[PDB]
Amino acid sequence: VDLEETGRVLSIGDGIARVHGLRNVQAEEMVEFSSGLKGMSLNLEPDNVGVVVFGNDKLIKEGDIVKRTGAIVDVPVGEELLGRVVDALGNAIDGKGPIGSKARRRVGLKAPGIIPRISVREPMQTGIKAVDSLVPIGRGQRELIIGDRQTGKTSIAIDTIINQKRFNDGTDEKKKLYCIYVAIGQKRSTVAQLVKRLTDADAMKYTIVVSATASDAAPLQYLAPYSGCSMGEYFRDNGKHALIIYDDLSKQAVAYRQMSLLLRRPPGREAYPGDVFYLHSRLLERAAKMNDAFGGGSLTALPVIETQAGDVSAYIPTNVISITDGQIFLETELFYKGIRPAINVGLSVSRVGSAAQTRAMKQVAGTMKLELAQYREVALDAATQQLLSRGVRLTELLKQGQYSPMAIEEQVAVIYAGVRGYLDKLEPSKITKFENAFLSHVISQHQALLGKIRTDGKISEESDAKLKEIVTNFLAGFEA
Amino acid sequence: YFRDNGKHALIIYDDLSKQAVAYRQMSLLLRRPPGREAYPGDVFYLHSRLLERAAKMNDAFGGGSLTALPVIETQAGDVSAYIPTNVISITDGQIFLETELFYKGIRPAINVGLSVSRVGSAAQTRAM
Amino acid sequence: YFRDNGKHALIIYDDLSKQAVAYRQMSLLLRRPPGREAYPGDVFYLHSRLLERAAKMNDAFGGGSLTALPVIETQAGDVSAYIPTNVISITDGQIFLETELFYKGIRPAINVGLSVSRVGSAAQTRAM
Amino acid sequence: TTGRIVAVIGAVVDVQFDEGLPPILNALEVQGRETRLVLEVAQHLGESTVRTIAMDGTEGLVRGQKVLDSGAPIRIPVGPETLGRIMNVIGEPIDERGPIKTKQFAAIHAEAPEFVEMSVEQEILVTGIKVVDLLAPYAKGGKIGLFGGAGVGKTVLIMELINNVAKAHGGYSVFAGVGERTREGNDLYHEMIESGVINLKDATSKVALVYGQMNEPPGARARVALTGLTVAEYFRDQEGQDVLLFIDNIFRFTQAGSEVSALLGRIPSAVGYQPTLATDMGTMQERITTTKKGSITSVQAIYVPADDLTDPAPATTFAHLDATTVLSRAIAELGIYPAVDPLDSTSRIMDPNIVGSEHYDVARGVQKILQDYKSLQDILSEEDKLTVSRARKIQRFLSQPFQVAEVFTGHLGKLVPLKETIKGFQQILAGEYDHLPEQAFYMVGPIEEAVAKADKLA
Amino acid sequence: TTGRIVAVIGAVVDVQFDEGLPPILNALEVQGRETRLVLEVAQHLGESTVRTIAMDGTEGLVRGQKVLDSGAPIRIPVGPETLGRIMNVIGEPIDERGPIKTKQFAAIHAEAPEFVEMSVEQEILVTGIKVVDLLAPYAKGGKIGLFGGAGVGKTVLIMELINNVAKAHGGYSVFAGVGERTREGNDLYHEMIESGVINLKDATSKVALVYGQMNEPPGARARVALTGLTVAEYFRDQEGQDVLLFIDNIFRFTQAGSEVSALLGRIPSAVGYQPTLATDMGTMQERITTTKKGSITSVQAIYVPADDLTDPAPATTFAHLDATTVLSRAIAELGIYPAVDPLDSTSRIMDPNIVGSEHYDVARGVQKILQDYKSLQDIIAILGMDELSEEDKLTVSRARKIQRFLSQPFQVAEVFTGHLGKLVPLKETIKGFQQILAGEYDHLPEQAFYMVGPIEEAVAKADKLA
Amino acid sequence: DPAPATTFAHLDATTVLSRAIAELGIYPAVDPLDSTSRIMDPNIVGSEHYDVARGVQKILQDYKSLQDIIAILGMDELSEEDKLTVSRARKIQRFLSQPFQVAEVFTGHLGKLVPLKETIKGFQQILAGEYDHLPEQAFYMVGPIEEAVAKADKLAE
Amino acid sequence: ESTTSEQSARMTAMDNASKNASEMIDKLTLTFNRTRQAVITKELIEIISGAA
Ligand SMILES: Nc1ncnc2c1ncn2[C@@H]1O[C@H](COP(=O)(O)OP(=O)(O)NP(=O)(O)O)[C@@H](O)[C@H]1O
Ligand SMILES: Nc1ncnc2c1ncn2[C@@H]1O[C@H](COP(=O)(O)OP(=O)(O)NP(=O)(O)O)[C@@H](O)[C@H]1O
Ligand SMILES: [Mg+2]
Ligand SMILES: [Mg+2]
Repeated sequence: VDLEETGRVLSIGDGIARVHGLRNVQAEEMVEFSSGLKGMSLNLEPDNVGVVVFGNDKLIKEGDIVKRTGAIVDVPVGEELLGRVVDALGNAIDGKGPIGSKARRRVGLKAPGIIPRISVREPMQTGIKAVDSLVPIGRGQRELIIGDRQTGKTSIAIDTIINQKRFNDGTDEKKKLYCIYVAIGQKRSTVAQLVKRLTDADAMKYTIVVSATASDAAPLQYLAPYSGCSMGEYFRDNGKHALIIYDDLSKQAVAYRQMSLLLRRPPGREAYPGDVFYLHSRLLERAAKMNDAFGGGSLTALPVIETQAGDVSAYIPTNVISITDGQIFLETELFYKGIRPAINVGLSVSRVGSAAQTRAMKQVAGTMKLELAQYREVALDAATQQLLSRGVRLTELLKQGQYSPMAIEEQVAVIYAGVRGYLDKLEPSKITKFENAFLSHVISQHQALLGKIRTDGKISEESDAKLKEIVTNFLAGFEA
Repeated sequence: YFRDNGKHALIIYDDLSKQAVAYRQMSLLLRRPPGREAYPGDVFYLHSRLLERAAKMNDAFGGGSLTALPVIETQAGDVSAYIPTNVISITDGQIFLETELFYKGIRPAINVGLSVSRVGSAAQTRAM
Repeated sequence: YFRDNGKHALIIYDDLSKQAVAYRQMSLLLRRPPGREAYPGDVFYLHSRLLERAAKMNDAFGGGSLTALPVIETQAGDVSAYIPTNVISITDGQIFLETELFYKGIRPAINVGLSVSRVGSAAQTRAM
Repeated sequence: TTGRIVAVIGAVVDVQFDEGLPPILNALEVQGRETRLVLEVAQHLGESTVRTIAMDGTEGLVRGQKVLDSGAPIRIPVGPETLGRIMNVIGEPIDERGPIKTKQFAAIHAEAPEFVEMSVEQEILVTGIKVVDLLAPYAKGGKIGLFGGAGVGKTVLIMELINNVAKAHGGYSVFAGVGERTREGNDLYHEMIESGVINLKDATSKVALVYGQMNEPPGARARVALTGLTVAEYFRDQEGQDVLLFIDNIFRFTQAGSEVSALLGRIPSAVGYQPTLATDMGTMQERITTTKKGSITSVQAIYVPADDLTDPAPATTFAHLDATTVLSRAIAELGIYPAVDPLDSTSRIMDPNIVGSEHYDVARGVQKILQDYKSLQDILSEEDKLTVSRARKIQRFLSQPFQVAEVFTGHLGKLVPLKETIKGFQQILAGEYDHLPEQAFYMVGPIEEAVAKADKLA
Repeated sequence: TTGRIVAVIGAVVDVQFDEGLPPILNALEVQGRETRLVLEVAQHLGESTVRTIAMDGTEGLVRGQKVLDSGAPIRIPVGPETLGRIMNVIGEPIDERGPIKTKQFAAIHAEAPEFVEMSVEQEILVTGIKVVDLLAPYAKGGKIGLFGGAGVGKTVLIMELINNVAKAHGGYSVFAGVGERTREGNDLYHEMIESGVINLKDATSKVALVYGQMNEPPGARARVALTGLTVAEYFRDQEGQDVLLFIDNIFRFTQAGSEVSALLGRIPSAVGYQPTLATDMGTMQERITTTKKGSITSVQAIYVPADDLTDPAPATTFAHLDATTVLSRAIAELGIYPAVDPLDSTSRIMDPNIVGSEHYDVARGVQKILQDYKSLQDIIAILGMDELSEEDKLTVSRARKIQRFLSQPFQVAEVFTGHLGKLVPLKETIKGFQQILAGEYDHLPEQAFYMVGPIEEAVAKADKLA
Repeated sequence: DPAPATTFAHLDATTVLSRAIAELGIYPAVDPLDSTSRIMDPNIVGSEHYDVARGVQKILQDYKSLQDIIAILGMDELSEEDKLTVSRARKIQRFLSQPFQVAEVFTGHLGKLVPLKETIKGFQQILAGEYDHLPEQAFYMVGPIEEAVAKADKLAE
Repeated sequence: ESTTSEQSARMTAMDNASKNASEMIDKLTLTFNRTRQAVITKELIEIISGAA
């Protein structure tokens, strides 16, 4: 009856409801269907409103009443969401009851401009040796994780989340990193197993999981990244630091392509719409480092892209590379050989992370970067015999198991041994075994040196000489 | 007629590619929605309705049979084009012919490695 | 003008690829439905009516002439593409240039085997 | 309420209703026709008209013909009485044995289990087959891609799986023929009768059959996997079982979805597939899972179009698979049955954490020694000769007589418990049986029979 | 007077007017927004209704919402007080430093300089970058394009050029950020404050900044290049001074056009692009030019979708350029930076009558040996170099040394190379490649020629190895 | 392409020309491995005609299949039987070329018309190895096989 | 000495060539299939555009 605040469904059946009335509805306003489903006013036309439906369209019929909410599509945000699993709209799906959040943020809010920002300067530590040394990530940065199916992509993200426990157990809110894991297009079982893993590692308490899975309607999968991002921006704009993982943006793009073809928008490359770049660009631009006048907070993003057969030159892969600040490339061939994490060092890049690396790591990793770059063409004369001998042992130090991300000072200690030449006489096949034996030695015995490196963020001449003696005396002690 | 009266018949459809082209003409001009290669969504259904009618009947229904040998023309050896894919999937097996075998002197130009009969041995005499 | 007044003119169209693009725009915006590569159904006719007007006149009509050198830009050296073969199929021959030859020091970068003249020695002095 | 047909265009039928419209997915019953014609609502077009997809042929239909809204999606018989029977997509018997007399019926469109219903427990579904259990084990609630064409013992593997899961665990099976060739649907049915997995004389049948034959409209072939899923869901959600669901073929499920999307005028996506390719797949696959009540595990025969593994269809399907069974002609021609390639077949639950430490090591040892044997095929020392004879005995101990192939051969078929399999290959790797002959390991069950085959034949 | 919104879909807003209809290109002002929302008239639809393109987000718009006609196209501040400032698409200050109090404004739509206004002056602009200076030299007042796929080196190259050209240049610069990273704008702005090319305390700034990045909706991304151009046009014409114009990235203009075209309901062209791709590009590019009145040396970074140079966007851009630097992912992956394709980068001044026969001969000689190496790739990929004739092995060895000597450490890329940046005089570039071609360094190892400046560094590097 | 593809079924004899062949200076540019005729039947043209035609097609298909292998691995890797089929095939390819009277403005050669009897004999002899000793180019752009012999003598000096 | 060296060197070079051929087969098969898919998609987009 109230044609200004309410309307009636004219037609439904291509993911879009056409609604008569709603004369006062705003562009991109959330509306509510009789069934309890939500929708977004997309198309304002003279005689109807085109509504994108955030659920199954079986639940909408011609004649159904549709109501204004008065609000541009938004989601709950706040600390109340920590420890919770929510759908794309921010409703609890973990059966743990109401979420107390009072504040809300628009999912489509434009990223901060030039002036509110400052260069990324603070380390975002993954606890993964290969990443923190050679592909360092800063707070505010966007770093793409990219590779074929089952190459270890999610595992990078999970270890990074688990890693933050050491800072989050502290009391300094500036050093803390609150996490958001966005599952898009995944199996529900996979997400469940994920939260179980996080819970076991005591990481769930500082993590929000947003989930729009394989059986959720495409508009929910489309929405999920934006919703999670708004939950992240809450931290960014509150002077704190958040990390968001979009797992994965390939499936989101597929969901958007479904919506777009059903809307009969003209397709291009691989039948994707012309705004598929913008879909990802507007999202990832929102990961940012804020200047002190804006509170000094940050949002770091790790979007995930799945390649077909290692082809990074395809449309969606190149789109996201042209957005993010570098990539971590995981390679099937390496994964197959047992190289884990399966990171291709040479093909991986951090465009802005070096300024967000501790001096301690900057030292030993810069020379490892050099010694590996001099190894990627020799892989016998004595001049190249040393370059090969060093490179295989350094490659062994870059191997790492899951679920045990490493303190930066522990990473600096293991890399120190290989770079300074304390592995040269040892055989390549026994390096992995040496490392774990060496690590338990420095932790149990020399906490004073590891603590000092951690605090100072640098290896001074006193620290360098002290560490020289420890590795020498352990190398003589280490037999088999 | 032969199948249902206890007799055995053989039918050759030469060829089903051309039948599909005729149906596509009608569908498009009726403004039915085009798909891959402009064929309609029921083009599989067209050929499956036809080819499923070839059957071996049990003794209870007369014991008669209809055997079908549909013909498909490929373009530059593309056995994965729309219509070939359909009829390959529908049938019980395929005899694949190739141009470079033909001119090599392999006549009939059957690719023995790729050709298949899923009925196989069940259709052979002991001597063969 | 020169052609019909017993004189001889040469005309260069640099280039017809860009003319086809401008014509494609107009046609799409007049809501005439697109064909191959979004070009209008009669993109051939666009160039064929233009190029047919280059002609040699008999003595009755003055004996004059108009010679045309239309230019087509290929992409990745594909002389066998749609619009290129459209225009090759209009003209009395073509001069085909390639980057490979160009950088090898073959300048002018003419591919001999792929270039033709459809008039041949009739257009040459006896000496040549 | 009763509507009227206003349009018929092939397998697409539009129906106008005077009062309340039937929701999308509701089954409509066409009045005044010899057999049963179901129309599934796909869209609300506006002006009181719905667009539907037909489940059978639409010839002979007249504009104005009466159509009844059933009040629900397609509903099919569910229960113990489905076992041994063949039904179609709409739940009608097609085996000429009369009604399927269940005490319950169930809608074929059912939401996948919710997040809270998920089990984090990773469990091996023991098949009792040595090649599978050791090297590429099935996971409860998981999906297994079955690769290989014909002549590689596909159906016998399927029948033995049904036989073994019912025998070892006590769980039943459901076979969904998606785009079933009618000839092969007949063959499978009679082969199942011969093997004993279907019994026509008592209630001991182990499989329920659901057929969507090739000559049926796109709508029927698209929904038949859901019908099979619904039969399986009863045994899980009502009887707490670990159920097996076979889908033959998953590509034909995708293909039928593409055809339906085409017929509804939806613009095709990449390579001509439906724009809803991933959601069509997801809403179906996510119903196959482990819940608190039980699990549905699915073996899905995979066709790879153009042998292109990056093709949207197999690529989208691969996202849902947890394991592969690769049936090989090379393995078959060597006389090893089942003809499962022991190196190509993989499983995500082959992990020292999920399966035992004893399970992982032995399986990794079997993999290494088979790859090293292939390396030494090109070319030996005392260590190399030892690894060659060990691996050849491993190749044979991977073979197995099946219970399903007992009347055909006469050879006693074997179901081998998990720990018996692990310790069998463990005793060969250690060289404990390199004292004994090689061909004593061919076509036997538990290792105790291979010792006895050497004790008898010495 | 006043209009009312009748339809909204993304960037496209239809507005009905009761009295007097705004002409195409007029800026309309949406009433009641917290920040200025401009709609640009694109079409007259009939029935007193116009179709417009929004310059910012359309969320929150309601049918019936009032819209006023400003009586002009988008007009922006132009003049000396744009220097040191950052503006957005509609000429608003976005640097928090208050009003841009220019004495003049200019419409962002202007007609291209006429044929009579063209300059035929062709003078070399030495960059100190070996590949460019040798094979495809830039010209003063010329149009330069930098083609590249995702991550290959476009922005690093444009930043090195700002480092190598702008300081040697005596005039003003304009940088237009078009659909790129906002954080790259933050980096550039603050680095310019640090170096002093932007002075916040004095009127001594030499650079004007205009930004509409990849966080912006497509209307803004489609028009922001015009905003940048307009600023440069003023300095070229009303000051008759040498101007440098840097644009990162001009592809984003065409991509944004594709997004709006889809919303305008046009029948799409090839690859889903707007049917107006070429004319839209022409009307914009023809303004980016030197005239008899003043010089613009323009450098435009050009993104290449899916690395496909035949994509309608980059393919149509080529003919708008006097010099092209085409980057290659394959080359980057081999470790050659800058990742310039030496056989796909061209210049109008690569002419013996312009650069002299010595320059020309060495350039063509380098390209011949590289092409000869290229068309052996088929056989080498299978059988390796050891199967080739002695003659072909010689050409492979020299070509590989030349490939490496074409690489160069950039002052801007020091974190990534690990080497101090190098700038090489033109005469030294000519001499170095001349000597290699002559076989003067046939005895030296290939790696000696990698990541150096002048040829003497390659000699010194080889001496340390053996 | 749908236009030519649909045309094939309307014909009794097909002459397929190829740019790949024209590019080599082989005129007329007839693809000998893609041109067909209803009357290419031993019962119509006789066994001699049919045998020589199929022999020519076989040798050319064998060579075509080898070209790409020998382009990479080299001629010296071929068996004597293979390099004999290579040299004969290349002579056969050339003897299929012919100067047309209407093409004198293009070839610089006088046009030639070859009787069917002479066509059969000529290819028969090449197949039989009767001209293995003659250079390749002797067979290019001539009429009857006697002109190839005469051209070979002229090519000496 | 020569033949022992020559036979080893041929064995070596052919092993590497067969490996290079393998990697090229994979690379070409991937290019083939991307092109295969793109051709189908492009044809369909032209058909849809003409119909709309
Ligand atoms: N560092 C590691 N060491 C050992 N195993 C690992 C490591 N990282 C990952 N894995 C295992 O590798 C498998 C795949 O890793 P996963 O993190 O799921 O990659 P993915 O690319 O996200 N897979 P998907 O999303 O299914 O395509 C899992 O079984 C992990 O347990
Ligand atoms: N000249 C160079 N020397 C060394 N490294 C380089 C060079 N150019 C590019 N790189 C590497 O490539 C990365 C990306 O360079 P950049 O110039 O930003 O590429 P781009 O083509 O502008 N990428 P995008 O804007 O995302 O399409 C840098 O961070 C370096 O790691
Ligand atoms: Mg993952
Ligand atoms: Mg860039």
